Amino acid sequence: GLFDKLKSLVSTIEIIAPLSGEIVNIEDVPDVVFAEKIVGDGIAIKPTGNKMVAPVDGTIGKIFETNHAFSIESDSGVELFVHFGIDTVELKGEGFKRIAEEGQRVKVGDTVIEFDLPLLEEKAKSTLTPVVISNMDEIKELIKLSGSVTVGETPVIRIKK
Amino acid sequence: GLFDKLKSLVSTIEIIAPLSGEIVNIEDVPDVVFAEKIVGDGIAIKPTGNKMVAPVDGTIGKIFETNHAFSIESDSGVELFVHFGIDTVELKGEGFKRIAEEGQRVKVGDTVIEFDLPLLEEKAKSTLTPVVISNMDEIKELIKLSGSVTVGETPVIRIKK
Amino acid sequence: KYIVALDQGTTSSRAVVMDHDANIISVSQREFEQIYPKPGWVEHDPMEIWATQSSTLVEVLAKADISSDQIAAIGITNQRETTIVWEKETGKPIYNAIVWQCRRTAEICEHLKRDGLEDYIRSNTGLVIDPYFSGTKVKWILDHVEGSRERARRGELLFGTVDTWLIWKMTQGRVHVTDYTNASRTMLFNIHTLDWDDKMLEVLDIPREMLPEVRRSSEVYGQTNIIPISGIAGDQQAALFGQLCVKEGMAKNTYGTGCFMLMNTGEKAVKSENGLLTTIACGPTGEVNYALEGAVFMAGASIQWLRDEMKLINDAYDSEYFATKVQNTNGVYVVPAFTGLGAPYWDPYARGAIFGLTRGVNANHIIRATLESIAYQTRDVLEAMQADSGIRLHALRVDGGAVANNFLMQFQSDILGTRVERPEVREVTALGAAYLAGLAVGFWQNLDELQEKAVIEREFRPGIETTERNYRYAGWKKAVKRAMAWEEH
Amino acid sequence: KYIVALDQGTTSSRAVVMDHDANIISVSQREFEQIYPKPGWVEHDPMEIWATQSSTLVEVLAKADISSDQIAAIGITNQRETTIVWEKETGKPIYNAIVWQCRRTAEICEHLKRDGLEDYIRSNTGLVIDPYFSGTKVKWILDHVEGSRERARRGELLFGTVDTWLIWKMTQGRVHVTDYTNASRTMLFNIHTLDWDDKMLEVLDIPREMLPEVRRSSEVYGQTNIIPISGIAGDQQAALFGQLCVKEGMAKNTYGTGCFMLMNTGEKAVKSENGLLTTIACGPTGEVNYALEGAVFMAGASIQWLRDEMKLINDAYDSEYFATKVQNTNGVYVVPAFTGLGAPYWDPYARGAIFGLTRGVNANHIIRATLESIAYQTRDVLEAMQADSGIRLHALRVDGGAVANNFLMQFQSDILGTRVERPEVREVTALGAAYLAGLAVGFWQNLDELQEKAVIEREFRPGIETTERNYRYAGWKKAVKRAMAWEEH
Ligand SMILES: Nc1ncnc2c1ncn2[C@@H]1O[C@H](COP(=O)(O)OP(=O)(O)O)[C@@H](O)[C@H]1O
Ligand SMILES: Nc1ncnc2c1ncn2[C@@H]1O[C@H](COP(=O)(O)OP(=O)(O)O)[C@@H](O)[C@H]1O
Ligand SMILES: O=C[C@@H](O)COP(=O)(O)O
Ligand SMILES: O=C[C@@H](O)COP(=O)(O)O
Ligand SMILES: [Mn+2]
Ligand SMILES: [Mn+2]
Repeated sequence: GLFDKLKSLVSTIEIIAPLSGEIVNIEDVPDVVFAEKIVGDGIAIKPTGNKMVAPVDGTIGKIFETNHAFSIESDSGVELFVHFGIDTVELKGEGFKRIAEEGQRVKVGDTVIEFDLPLLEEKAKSTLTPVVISNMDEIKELIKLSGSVTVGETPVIRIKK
Repeated sequence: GLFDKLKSLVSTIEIIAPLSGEIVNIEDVPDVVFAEKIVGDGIAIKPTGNKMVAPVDGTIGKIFETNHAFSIESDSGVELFVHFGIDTVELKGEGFKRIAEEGQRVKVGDTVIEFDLPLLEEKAKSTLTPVVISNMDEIKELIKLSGSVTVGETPVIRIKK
Repeated sequence: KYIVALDQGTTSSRAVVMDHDANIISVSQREFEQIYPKPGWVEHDPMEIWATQSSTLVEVLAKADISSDQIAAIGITNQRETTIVWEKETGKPIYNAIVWQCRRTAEICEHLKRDGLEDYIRSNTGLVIDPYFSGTKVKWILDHVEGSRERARRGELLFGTVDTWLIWKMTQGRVHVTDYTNASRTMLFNIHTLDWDDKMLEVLDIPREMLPEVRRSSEVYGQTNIIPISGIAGDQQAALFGQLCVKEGMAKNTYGTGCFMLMNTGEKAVKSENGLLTTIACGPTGEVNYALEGAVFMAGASIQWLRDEMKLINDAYDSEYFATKVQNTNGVYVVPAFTGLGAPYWDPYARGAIFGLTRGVNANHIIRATLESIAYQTRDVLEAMQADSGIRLHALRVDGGAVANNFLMQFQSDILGTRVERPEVREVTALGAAYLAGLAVGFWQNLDELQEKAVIEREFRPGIETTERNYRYAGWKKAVKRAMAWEEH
Repeated sequence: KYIVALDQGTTSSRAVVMDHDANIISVSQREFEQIYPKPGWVEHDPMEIWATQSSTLVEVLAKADISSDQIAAIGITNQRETTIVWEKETGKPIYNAIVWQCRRTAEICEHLKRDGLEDYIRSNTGLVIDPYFSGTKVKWILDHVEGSRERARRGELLFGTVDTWLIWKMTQGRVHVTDYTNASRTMLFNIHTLDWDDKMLEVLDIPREMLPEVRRSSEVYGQTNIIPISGIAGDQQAALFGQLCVKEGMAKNTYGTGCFMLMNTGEKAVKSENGLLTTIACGPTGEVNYALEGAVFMAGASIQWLRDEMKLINDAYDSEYFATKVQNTNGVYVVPAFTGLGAPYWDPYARGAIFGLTRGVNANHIIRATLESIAYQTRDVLEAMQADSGIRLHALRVDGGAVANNFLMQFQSDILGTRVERPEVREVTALGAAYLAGLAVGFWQNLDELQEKAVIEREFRPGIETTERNYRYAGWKKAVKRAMAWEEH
């Protein structure tokens, strides 16, 4: 009743959708640090269901105690930050499940966290899940893709340097 | 306009009125530690005005920080405790003025504290001013006088041993 | 010939050896680790209780030069409420022990409340909806383990309390029993019927299969290999007993990890109307008696907090010394609701709080305050007691670890305006269990054989400071009211 | 050739020597005793301010090998609000200095309120009814000394502020003047009229006789014997100036004994509607400018409390270290209202309080919390600022003692979600006074001569933890609300 056990279809910097749904303008996020690109830059995603995964091969860095967000450095020298939803730290980690661990090397696609889209749907302040590159300056160019994305499949961003 | 400067008329254990007014039954005090003679025994006095004084020659022992009460040991080995009014510690020392100091030797009569009978009259929970012998057991007999008393003049109690 | 007692406390596990004369021969203490998985949570390692206890035992026998041959019986006292579950086959916990303090099953109570069992619960358990007792603890455990309930109906899963667990580990699995005192603490037991409540067992989805057998606080339950284990009682109740609680109107206060004031109600289960629990104790031969209890979660532990985390002191003992260097708390108050407010507040949401600080308050004001909290709380529980029972205490009998603190003791006295009596032997909780065991073995025959080892060491009488007491309390009251309801839900 | 600055702080007195290049040549610091007669009270010994200052001076000159010959001028900065009264003849205080923190004249304000001067007071002083400022302090002093008012009308009695007092002690009694910045702090001065308020002077029974002469923050007031003293400004305002506040919309935050956020409003005195004070600062040549100020009573002092009373640390510096050992406060909060809540709360009744404790909170959680309080409060004041002014800061310029704490700084940044800029020279408050003096002496001519010594040492940018910030603040808010109104009246 779950495909985890089965084989899946398998096909400059490309950041891969770490979770699924429709891409949204960072500027769209109802939080300034996001919208004014204080924490950095990138896109946001209105989620479809079940899980967040590594968007680059690399090593997981932080995993928030309430595990609704995590960080990770790419083997290519990029810091990404994924933050499920808005103010989600208040949920107090409910709706979340930590699959990975704070220091792992990961391939694109490995499960990082799992979650409950519907509790989060009615409990959370917002569901948008910004994905940002933190080391803004260390990067040359930042290209933002659109529409639908599929976890660990569609790319959300292309980046130079 | 005050006689402090002038000469006054001057006349087993006798405890002398340390403050003035009418003597009252300890049992009359609206506080159990008093009435059930837990802190000790003696009389109480509904006050007339202006000041509390040593009731025995001896040395002042405690002088409460909010100075509405004090203690004192007699040259004859008696501990007396004088406590102006009821719950007076709440007044927070307002209405009071410390004349003496925490370790003085005193004769009967010396001013120990001074006070404002009327603020205390409407501010205090009660005005009764128990006077008790604390070292109950170290004493043989306890005789309780009556009626009006005059500070540093009329005796309130006679005590054996 | 002598009896042996086991006192498995919240803080540590102990072992005492007494002679017929009831003399404390030798003791063995061994502290054990408290664990805090999260905020209001407290846990202990079942195997560590276990370990620490076993060891403590030996070590004592050994200390005194005693052989299995010479020990008449074994008495058992433990910490209340604290819950355990273990695989039958294995002799292995399926999770750490949830502590009496442990605030985790708070929400569950919130249901229970929401449903309307408050009235029921009170009425038959004599208890109150609170994460304090055993029910919810068990439920939470099964609700958080996959193969649980089921595994338990098939009956692969044992439920227990420090006594239930301490026993079964010694009777190699042979004996699964708890006493009356113990059981009343659980929330699953009916005090009138003297048995498992079904409506409880339902509501909370617990399967009888796990509940152990319930029995007199004196009776040989079985034999072990140091032999017969004849006594079991909740610590608080054992102390009651050892102070010779035993008669209607009689009361003690115990100052240990927490604080517990109990008053014997003979055969009458008095309904509390002032936030006190109605519960079980022993009658003079170990028989079911009733009682009023006031439970205070934090007392001696505050001291341990200044001791081990805050690190202000090196020994609890040093607290008398520093606290005295100050005369006044300087206006500071310490609401030690580190794990909620128990009696009579019962707010599993209050959390610790210190109040009324200014630039010149120092270490010593704070220590002193922590000590003082202990007296305030006692006072709080005391008043309830008096109301509930309609009887006015003229003295307070006490016992426990903290009772060594003249400062605290005296301060207790003043703030109370009551005499405080301090027994010559602090180890009363233990004595209870012994008595409970030797009586049950004809080691003693009669409590009267003993109306003499309860010599009083000291009386604490109110001082002239007793006069301020109402002023001081009021602030205390004021403080408390602000510690309440910190945590959210 | 160089200028010399005097910074007479709440905590300590200092002395700086700068060259034309504005280089910090040498410094002299010397802490002095804070005294706490009672609860919410704070005092200092006028002669000790005095002493400590004088000494600090010398010691510096000496340190650098400088002669009266080579010093162009003297700049003076001091702590605000803190009030003094002294016999004219003698040069002797008729009482210790009441401190800005000092909550004693609380009731008086309660009158003032009761009367209805709130509106008046705000409107002309730009201030708020609070024991914080100078009026009530003076009144209380005369009301508590027998031969007072009268002695003062006859004019035997001088009123003053650290500057007024620091000056007169150096100009052997010749000069009795204060500056504009200083005076606005007093409650007795009219900000529009730029002069003593009569209705104030009445209401509070103060006699003009004592008030000193009031003057530009740059002007040679007179000469002394280390020579001309050309600058005077309130510390907060001097820092504003030294950060090159000076232009509309410009703002700094100072982290010292307390915390003060000021924003230059040019020539417009903006009325606060969010618990901020409206006040005076300097324009680019020392001219009267207006400003919005947010005052926070406790910041660096909390640290000193952990340092000197609670004794958790040996140096303030060590706080970064311990605080970091923890990651989270573990749920603990520290409302450091040791002397009330200033902006924007203004509750002279709140008192310190620590919250949300549980068994496993330790020393380090507490330290960290104390640090964190500093950021919360800044945030509190910041928001008001933004509302009041309608302008949104993109960065925060800062200075002060605490600014050395990367932890605090960063944490400030995150909790703010704003860049934090840390100037290369922490001693900004001093620089102000110098500038204020050398400009006034042609030692500099122009502020632009200086747009370069304000090199930024470091930027603190929000980290991903900045995301939690709203969660964390909320609790903070919740805590605060429970520290408020502790003391009674
Ligand atoms: N002088 C003292 N003052 C305060 N507390 C003390 C003192 N001496 C020991 N303790 C405290 O007494 C308690 C011991 O209580 P006790 O009856 O042994 O512990 P338990 O909860 O394990 O049954 C501890 O909480 C300890 O920290
Ligand atoms: N690393 C640090 N962390 C926190 N506080 C610090 C640190 N170093 C020094 N201090 C604090 O900084 C403050 C000094 O502020 P400053 O601007 O000198 O003092 P003042 O109020 O006298 O003007 C003190 O309150 C001190 O306790
Ligand atoms: O409520 C359970 C009590 O019995 C705690 O007892 P204790 O202080 O000995 O650990
Ligand atoms: O409100 C008076 C302030 O100027 C306090 O300044 P300070 O921190 O330098 O002592
Ligand atoms: Mn015990
Ligand atoms: Mn300063």
